[PDB]
Amino acid sequence: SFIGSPTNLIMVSSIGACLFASRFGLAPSVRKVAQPLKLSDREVLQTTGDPAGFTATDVLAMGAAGHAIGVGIVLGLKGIGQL
Amino acid sequence: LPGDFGWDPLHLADTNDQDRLNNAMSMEWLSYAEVIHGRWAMLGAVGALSPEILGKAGVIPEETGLTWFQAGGLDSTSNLIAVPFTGPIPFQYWTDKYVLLYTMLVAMGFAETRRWQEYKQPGSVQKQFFLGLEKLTPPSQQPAYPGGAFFNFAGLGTKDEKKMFELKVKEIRNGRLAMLAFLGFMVQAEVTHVGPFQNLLDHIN
Amino acid sequence: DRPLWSPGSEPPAWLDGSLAGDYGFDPLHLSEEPEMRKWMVQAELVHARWAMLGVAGILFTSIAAKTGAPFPDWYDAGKEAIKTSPAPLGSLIFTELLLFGWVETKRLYDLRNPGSQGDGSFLGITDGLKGKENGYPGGLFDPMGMSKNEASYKEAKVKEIKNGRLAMLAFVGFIAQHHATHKSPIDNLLDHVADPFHVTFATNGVSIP
Amino acid sequence: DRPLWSPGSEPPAWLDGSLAGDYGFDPLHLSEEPEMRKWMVQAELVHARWAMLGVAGILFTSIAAKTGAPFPDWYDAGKEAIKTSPAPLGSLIFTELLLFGWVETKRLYDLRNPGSQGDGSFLGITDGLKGKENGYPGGLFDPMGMSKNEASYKEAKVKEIKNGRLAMLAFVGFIAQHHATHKSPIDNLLDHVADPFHVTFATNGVSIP
Amino acid sequence: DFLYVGSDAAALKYLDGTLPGDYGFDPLGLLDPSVSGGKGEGGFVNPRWLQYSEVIHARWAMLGAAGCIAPEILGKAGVIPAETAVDWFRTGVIPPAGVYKNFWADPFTLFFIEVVAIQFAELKRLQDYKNPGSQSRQYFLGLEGLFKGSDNPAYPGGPFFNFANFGKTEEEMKKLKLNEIKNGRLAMLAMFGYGAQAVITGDGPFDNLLAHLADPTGNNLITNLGGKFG
Ligand code: CLA
Ligand code: CLA
Ligand SMILES: CC(/C=C/C=C(C)/C=C/[C@@]12O[C@]1(C)C[C@@H](O)CC2(C)C)=C\C=C\C=C(C)\C=C\C=C(C)\C=C\[C@@]12O[C@]1(C)C[C@@H](O)CC2(C)C
Repeated sequence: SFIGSPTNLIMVSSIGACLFASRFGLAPSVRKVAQPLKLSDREVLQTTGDPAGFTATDVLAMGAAGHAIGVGIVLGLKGIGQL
Repeated sequence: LPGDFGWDPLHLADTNDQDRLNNAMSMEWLSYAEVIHGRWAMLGAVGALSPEILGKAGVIPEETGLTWFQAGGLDSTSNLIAVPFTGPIPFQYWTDKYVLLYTMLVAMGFAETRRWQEYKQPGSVQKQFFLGLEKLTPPSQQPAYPGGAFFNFAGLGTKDEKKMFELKVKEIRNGRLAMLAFLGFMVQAEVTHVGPFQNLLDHIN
Repeated sequence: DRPLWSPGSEPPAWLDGSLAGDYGFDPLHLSEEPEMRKWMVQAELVHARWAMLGVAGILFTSIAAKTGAPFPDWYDAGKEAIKTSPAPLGSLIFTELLLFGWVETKRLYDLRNPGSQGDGSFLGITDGLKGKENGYPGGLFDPMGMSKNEASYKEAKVKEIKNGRLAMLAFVGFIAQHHATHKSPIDNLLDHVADPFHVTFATNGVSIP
Repeated sequence: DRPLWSPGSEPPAWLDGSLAGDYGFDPLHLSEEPEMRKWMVQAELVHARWAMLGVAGILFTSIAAKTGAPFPDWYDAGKEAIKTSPAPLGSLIFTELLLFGWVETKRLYDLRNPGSQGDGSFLGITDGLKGKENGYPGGLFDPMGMSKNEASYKEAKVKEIKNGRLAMLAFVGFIAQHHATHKSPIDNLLDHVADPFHVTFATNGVSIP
Repeated sequence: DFLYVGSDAAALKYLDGTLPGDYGFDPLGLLDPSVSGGKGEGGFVNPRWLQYSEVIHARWAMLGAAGCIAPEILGKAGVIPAETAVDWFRTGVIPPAGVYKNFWADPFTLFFIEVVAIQFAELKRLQDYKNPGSQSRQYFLGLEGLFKGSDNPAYPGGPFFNFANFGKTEEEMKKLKLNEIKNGRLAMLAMFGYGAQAVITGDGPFDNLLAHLADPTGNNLITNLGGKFG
């Protein structure tokens, strides 16, 4: 996880893609309950600052999912011999 | 007040109570603290830019004029922290390194205790005994703006009201500009280890 | 109506200016209870008197050592004395323990009930060993003093308590610059008066990182 | 209205303070029934008296051993006593068992029916051998004592029960620090007085792993 | 200003400017009055006992955070001798970490003294919590007058617990309450830190502060997690 490593780049890009995905619809966040196609835009608790629904549990889950996706990508690329 | 631009993004001034003493968050206390913080900021800016210009121009004898942080002893690489009077100053003053700090602490403590006791109970701090220094500072209804025989000794604001408020607005805006300037000097001295006028000359050239 | 420890501050209600050196300095609000006030003022008076005696003895010994009389430093003076004193350790400390415990309990039970020792139970004397005031005894402790006059008594009370507080400050200063310089206080005064701009508490090395 | 075993606690309903040493300490609800309350009072009194008697004998023997007289330890005293005793083992325990059975069923049937033995059945005595209180007999067992006065009798009852409980604590302390130190209780006391800062229940190796 | 990052809804509905804390940070929710409803003492999950344990944990954390770092800078300076100046976990609290041999008694002797004294203290505290002001009625060495307490068992006051007795006004008392709970919540993280720093470096917390100050990039979380002893 040295600054400049391909694993660091993969981790940061995954985290940023997950925050982008949860910022404007586009992900089953605390604001967006999920149907088979993830609709209906509900509201609970409060966002505490920036708009939409980035609560304390929204960034906690998306960071967890973004981290967990990154272990799959890095170790998958490491197993096949990439980066 | 003496200033209203409608810029409170974090809403730190909402405390749902107004009190003269305590809670450290009333609008009058915040305005007083911001005004004196700003005044210290323009004194810091002028004291950290003045030896820089007059040092390279040869008006003042050149001993650490270009570096206010080196003059005060601020390096952040000696051992611990760039607290002043701790870095190795190449110029020996008439007050060497630390009894200067003692004199500054006792004088600023006298002045701060006077200011704080005027803030708590106005009109009572100039009664008992101060070797005749009590008559120079008459009381006033504003904690940040005493006026009188001292401070406003020239009488440049005690003639009307609108010009007084214009001077208030100009003073607070120059003060906020000085806060941004001193945060700039903060950042340059911390991350470049070279004075700010030298950086001005580099970005001009 | 009185000079306080901070001008413009609010003096305490229990500190009405009727005490010696009543500058109204009480941020921890001690001596608020009247019995606690009595014990505080007695403790302050005895600590002030012993601090004054200690600073007088230390200054006399240091001045004599500077002028040429053989005297050790104010620190470890009992260490240099106990090797040559006829009285060994143990006996001396317990002898002074017995004597000053006697005086401690006598003045304690005079503090609790005034005039409880003026009944002649000790060597049959009435006017002596009786406390005229709380922390101030009377009789044989005032052979020729002007405490009979009340104005001179009040002035001497204020002078005594102010000199006592100055002695407290002198003693903590003595131990502080002894740990700082490892020298006599008179030598420290001579060093300060020789080079004031340089020789001070800044350049002693210790206490300034 | 009474000092309890824990301040602010709720005293039991069956402990109204009418008993000797009634501090209201009973979390297991024992002695709730009045007959078992009397039986517990009797048992506490006799266990207390035997604890004080045994502790006093142990202390006397240990003090006599420490002063130089030939005396055994409080432990295995009988083991070295029997080899010099004219009375052998077996006969001694059985003799004391028969005699103490006589005395103890006499006091037992006095406990069941108060004043049952005061009918002159035992050698024609009526006033003697008759229980005055719950666990307190009379006649022969109060030769000169002040149980006639009520207040002095109550104070003596409280003193007896408190000394008894202190002696139970002393006996458990005796066995505990004998198993800890394998020495006499007076020897342990002298070791505690000689070096209090180090010699204790913690630096004996055993009981603190 | 108000509320916090977590700040669950239906949790601010039972607290608004009442407790000395009450910053709106109850994401899980444990001060609901519906919890432990009924009769009797019941359980520990209730606002009174939670506030009581929070302020007790707070004050214990203040004392601990003062005592853990207090010998250290004074050992760097010449205040206390460096022989006694040792890391807080090497004083005998963790004998695997180390004990101080030059004590006036055995560590278990001091443990028994602490057990007796603090058992008296905490059992009197618990008995006064069960029955308010009941420790001022049973005779205890002639000092029953300073154990009267107040309506709140957490904040007793009296001739000794508040012997300075300043903050008589409600506003100053509320400010002191907020200051106490805020410095206690800081000491919470101070102890959490001190333990984590001790387990990640094996050295004292002020030495870790010096390490972060001298080299912030080279001595921080990422380098110390990948180093020796953690
Ligand atoms: C010291 C503890 C103690 C106390 C305070 C009492 C008090 C009482 N008992 Mg009790 N008793 C005790 C021990 C004690 N007893 C022991 C050990 C036994 C077993 C032998 C008995 C057997 C007994 C019976 C059988 C009866 C009483 C009765 C009484 C009451 C009579 C009042 C009286 O005369 O005062 C008693 C005063 C004392 C005992 C103080 C004397 C203490 C001496 C001086 C100690 C020294 C002797 C010792 C052996 C030496 C120790 C040496 C050591 C240092 C090494 C009263 C409630 C009677 C009662 O309640 O009738 C209504 C009753 O019938 N008691
Ligand atoms: C789940 C069980 C478990 C546990 C308990 C540990 C625990 C430990 N391992 Mg292990 N480890 C585990 C699983 C586990 N590991 C697994 C699954 C792997 C993967 C293979 C590893 C791989 C691994 C490696 C490779 C290494 C360790 C090391 C360590 C140590 C460093 C801990 C650390 O970094 O935290 C730092 C410490 C803390 C964060 C402290 C926690 C906070 C404290 C408790 C707060 C308490 C403060 C409180 C307020 C006051 C205290 C009370 C006071 C008043 C007395 C520690 C002993 C390292 C080692 O040997 O170092 C010794 C090491 O080299 N482990
Ligand atoms: C400590 C003790 C009993 C303690 C009981 C406790 C704490 C019980 C607690 C509770 O019940 C309460 C209160 C209330 C309940 O709701 C709850 C519980 C918790 C259940 C008895 C000791 C009792 C101790 C006694 C009776 C001691 C007797 C000693 C004798 C006879 C000595 C004889 C000798 O033989 C030796 C041993 C050796 C020879 O060298 C010398 C001679 C003299 C020959």
